[PDB]
Amino acid sequence: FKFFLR
Amino acid sequence: TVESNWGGAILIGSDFDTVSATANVPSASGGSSAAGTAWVGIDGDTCQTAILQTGFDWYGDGTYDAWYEWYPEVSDDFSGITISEGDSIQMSVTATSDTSGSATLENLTTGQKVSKSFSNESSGSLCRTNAEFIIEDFEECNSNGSDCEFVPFASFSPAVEFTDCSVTSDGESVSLDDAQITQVIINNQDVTDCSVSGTTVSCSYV
Repeated sequence: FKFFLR
Repeated sequence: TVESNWGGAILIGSDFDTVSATANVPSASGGSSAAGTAWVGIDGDTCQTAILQTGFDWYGDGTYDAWYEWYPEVSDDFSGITISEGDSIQMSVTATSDTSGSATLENLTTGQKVSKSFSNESSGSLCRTNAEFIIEDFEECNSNGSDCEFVPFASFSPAVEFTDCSVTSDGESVSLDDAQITQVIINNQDVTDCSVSGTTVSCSYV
């Protein structure tokens, strides 16, 4: 599953 | 490993309402699992409780995906659109409150356009203190959001460029000149060379 946090 | 996973322009302010830009789809290599992505969003840097964002990603196996996400919820891929090397993608998000908004992805090459709205999002609340144009080494986890791994960062080309970059804080355009610049850094080495000039944020693989 893809998760975009810096 | 990955010390800095964001590359691009980050504006630190308040009451951000809209972020938009157009970007080109590059080619990628590095292996089937290598990847990278380009997107626009609000929050995620100094504000860690949420992110309103949308963009497209690329994999070393030649595949692509257009997507949207309201971090901390898992992202989701759009169904009515295709992403191909060379395409030009208009992307934009709009925050209407700390828990509501929308995202739009428009393929200017194929004329296809998809959209998603968010309301009373409980997962997390936006602070609306960050606005950005990013090239990211993202992660893959299980449904939950644990057991995560940063994906191998795919080399890409040509340079991905965000054009006609637009940000608004309460309806007023904001200057891309105050934006901070970050680079994707892996093993203490830059793997991107991002820069701002005018209304264009440009990032090439290093």
